[PDB]
Amino acid sequence: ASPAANAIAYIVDGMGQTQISAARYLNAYKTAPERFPLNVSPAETPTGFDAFSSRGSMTTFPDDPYETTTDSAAAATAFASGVKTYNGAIGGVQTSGGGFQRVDTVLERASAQGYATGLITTTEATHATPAAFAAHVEDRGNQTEIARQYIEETQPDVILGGQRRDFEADASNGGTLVDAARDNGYTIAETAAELDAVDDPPVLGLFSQESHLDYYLDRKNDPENTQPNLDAMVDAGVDLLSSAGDPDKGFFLLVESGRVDHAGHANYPAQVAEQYEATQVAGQLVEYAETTAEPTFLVSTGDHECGGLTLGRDSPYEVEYDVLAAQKATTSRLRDLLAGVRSADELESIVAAHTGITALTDREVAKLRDAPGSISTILAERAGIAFTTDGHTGTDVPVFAHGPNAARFDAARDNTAVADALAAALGVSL
Amino acid sequence: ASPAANAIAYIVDGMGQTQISAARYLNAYKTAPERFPLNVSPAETPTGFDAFSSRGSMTTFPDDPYETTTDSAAAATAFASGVKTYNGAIGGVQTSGGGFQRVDTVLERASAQGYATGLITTTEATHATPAAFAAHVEDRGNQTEIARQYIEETQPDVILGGQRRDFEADASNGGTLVDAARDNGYTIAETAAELDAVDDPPVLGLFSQESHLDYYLDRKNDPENTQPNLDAMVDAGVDLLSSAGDPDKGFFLLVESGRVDHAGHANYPAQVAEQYEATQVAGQLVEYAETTAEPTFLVSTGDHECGGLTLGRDSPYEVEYDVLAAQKATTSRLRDLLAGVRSADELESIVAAHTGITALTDREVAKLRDAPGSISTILAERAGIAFTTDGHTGTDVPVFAHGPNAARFDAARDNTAVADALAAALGVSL
Ligand SMILES: [Cl-]
Ligand SMILES: [Cl-]
Ligand SMILES: [Cl-]
Ligand SMILES: [Cl-]
Ligand SMILES: [Cl-]
Ligand SMILES: [Cl-]
Ligand SMILES: [Cl-]
Ligand SMILES: [Cl-]
Ligand SMILES: [Cl-]
Ligand SMILES: [Cl-]
Ligand SMILES: [Cl-]
Ligand SMILES: [Cl-]
Ligand SMILES: [Mg+2]
Ligand SMILES: [Mg+2]
Ligand SMILES: [Mg+2]
Ligand SMILES: [Mg+2]
Ligand SMILES: [Mg+2]
Ligand SMILES: [Mg+2]
Ligand SMILES: [Mg+2]
Ligand SMILES: [Mg+2]
Ligand SMILES: [Mg+2]
Ligand SMILES: [Mg+2]
Ligand code: NA
Ligand SMILES: [Zn+2]
Ligand SMILES: [Zn+2]
Ligand SMILES: [Zn+2]
Ligand SMILES: [Zn+2]
Repeated sequence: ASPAANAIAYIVDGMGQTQISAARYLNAYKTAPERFPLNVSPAETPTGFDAFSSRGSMTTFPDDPYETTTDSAAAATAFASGVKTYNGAIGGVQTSGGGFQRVDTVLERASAQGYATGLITTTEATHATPAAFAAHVEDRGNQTEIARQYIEETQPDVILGGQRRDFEADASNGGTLVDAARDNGYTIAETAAELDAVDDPPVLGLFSQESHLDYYLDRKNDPENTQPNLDAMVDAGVDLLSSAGDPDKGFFLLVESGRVDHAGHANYPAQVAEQYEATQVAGQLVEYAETTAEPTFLVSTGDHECGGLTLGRDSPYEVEYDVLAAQKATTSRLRDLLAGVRSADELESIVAAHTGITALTDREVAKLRDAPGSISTILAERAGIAFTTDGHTGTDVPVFAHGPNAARFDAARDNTAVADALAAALGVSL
Repeated sequence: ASPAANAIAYIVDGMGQTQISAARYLNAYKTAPERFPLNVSPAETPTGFDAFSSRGSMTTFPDDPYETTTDSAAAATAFASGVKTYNGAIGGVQTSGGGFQRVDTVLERASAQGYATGLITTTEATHATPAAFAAHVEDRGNQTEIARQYIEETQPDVILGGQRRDFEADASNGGTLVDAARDNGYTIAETAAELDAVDDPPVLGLFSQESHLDYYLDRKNDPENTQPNLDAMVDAGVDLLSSAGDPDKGFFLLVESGRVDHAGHANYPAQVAEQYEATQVAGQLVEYAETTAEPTFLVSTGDHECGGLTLGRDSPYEVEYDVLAAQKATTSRLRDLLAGVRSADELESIVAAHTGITALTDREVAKLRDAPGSISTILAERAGIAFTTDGHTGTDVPVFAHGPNAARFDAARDNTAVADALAAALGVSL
């Protein structure tokens, strides 16, 4: 038998060491503000990543003609297939002899051996990260072809994410890809309630009509939101992927917290809270790995850092974590809440209902009256954090591993190492 | 006997994971520009830090009444004594019962056991990092009292750094502290040549009259510079600290690359080249550790990150490493070279002689004519890197360990862990 019965790749898209540290601090502040920051010590307050037995660093560059910093598509193809590729490539490489060539993925190989397989993400289900594990396209933007390959070709047992619109494209016969999915035995789930109601795999969960699931703060705090949180999707997914039989053939699972990246591109201070949810899910995964009858291998990393986040802004040696701890709505939701409001008292009331701000300045009122999306800069300034870019940055990022052969990650590794480790754990070739 | 005969703490002041990554990339570009960035993989081009058998992450916060981000003094007191303290404290803590109280350091304890001891840095010899290992003061700015304690109290066998001015202060009797040092058997070395000429310890090397040693690019490229590089100071220091006798009692050594921090405060792109020298020295130290008759324990980390460096600026997924590779002089030296030059051709000539820039724009000419120190921003823009702050940032930083019990650092640790590890390695209490 192979070293592990189950293998899980957990990608936090956009996570570098600064996002992780920001969330470590936030966690400590929320736990015991009086003790803070003395309780930030990992000896005092273990976080979800600290539960991983090994950690190292990982280089993230692509094999691109122009860009030195990777996109998600290139990085995920490395995680899934163990090869470097160009930015925007999904599940293949550009060859000098023969144009685009598909490469196999660890998911496909695990499926061929009898492992159950899943993809779970907070982004559109067909976005680049999960797509590289279960589809092959020259351009990551071809999301209806990615959906067609999920349903007609690869057929993962669990697919959980956003954007039902992709699956409303035409199937190769009959109706839409939702129809094709039901033909193959899939239950379709569109809300958290419907997911909990699922009684048997396979499952196609599509929790938004278009675009990504809401950001973590908005899922948690918006009473109208019907989407599951990442912890609930993982819990549902692992139960559906795990069945008596095996015992050497469990499952391969991709889990992605995908919107840390989105918050970075937007320069939204809620990137920290998104990372907080992501780190909690890392802890959940270690807890699961320790409970299993047969061994479980876990590997977790960021695809690249996004936003150039720094824990400090301009000059002072202080960050105001209370601003981030008290924030109950992201800038995306606050833009909607503040739209068309002109009165200072009403602007102040809305801000106060969803953040720790109790008094706005006349200037902050003018900014929000003009453009509610300026609340992101108001909050970043009040927190004392900064972003340098609306793009990705080229830093090496942390990698974490747990389970058999996890100590091979107590090293600097390349991102292609993820695919090699997963393949070794499941005992497959490529 | 204890686990190790020799222990070395190597602090890179201001180093976070982004500085390390920037230098990894720079190294790969200098090695094989045609292959770049594919040769950045740690499987293709090992760097000095990759040679360390274990790595983890380290929290850096102080126990300060106001600041959440550490200064060097607080972090070094943690590294040396295993306790958290306030920003600016050297070798002591503020107690609620009795004001400032000294705490013992690993250096003092190792000395009491018979280990030879040294301090080697590119900063002023009495700057906060080395001071915390060999002095005790309520305020890091009291550099003449730190010098007095080095010479009259702690007496490390090797002291190498900058700023002879501190040692020209009055001794408790007789002349100056240089006189006191010679009274105790020290040879004084003031240039690289004089250091090489030293035949027996103890040695007090002071390579600048005032302030720090020059930045690495300027030491390397300025024909008038008479200062030793860090590799040469370490080589000299290790030979002087190591003698037949023991074999269980070798030496404890603090080594600091201290000016990565300075470049961060200045937002100088030469922070990357300074880090490149620092990573090379990390490799040198591992090479040494592997050669020793008896075991050698090494631990290396940053005290905190400085500057909010990001590998990307504004938007693009590209950094231009050739700009950093071709830079032969820091902004500090270029300010002197360009001072009072008005002619466009002459400005362009000077810039071209010391960088990879071959053509300036009319605008860049205007900036340099106005204020030569603007070359730092010209270079950061041409490289595509960015800084967010002229201060420290609060991110966790990498830690590296090698030798006996190095795998205890394959974990998230607090900065106080450094002192505990060093004490365990040398077999001392506190
Ligand atoms: Cl098996
Ligand atoms: Cl196909
Ligand atoms: Cl259904
Ligand atoms: Cl936000
Ligand atoms: Cl506030
Ligand atoms: Cl590797
Ligand atoms: Cl001993
Ligand atoms: Cl004293
Ligand atoms: Cl002398
Ligand atoms: Cl510079
Ligand atoms: Cl250039
Ligand atoms: Cl610890
Ligand atoms: Mg197996
Ligand atoms: Mg993604
Ligand atoms: Mg089950
Ligand atoms: Mg300042
Ligand atoms: Mg404050
Ligand atoms: Mg010993
Ligand atoms: Mg220092
Ligand atoms: Mg010797
Ligand atoms: Mg952009
Ligand atoms: Mg370029
Ligand atoms: Na490690
Ligand atoms: Zn990404
Ligand atoms: Zn992105
Ligand atoms: Zn420092
Ligand atoms: Zn500093």
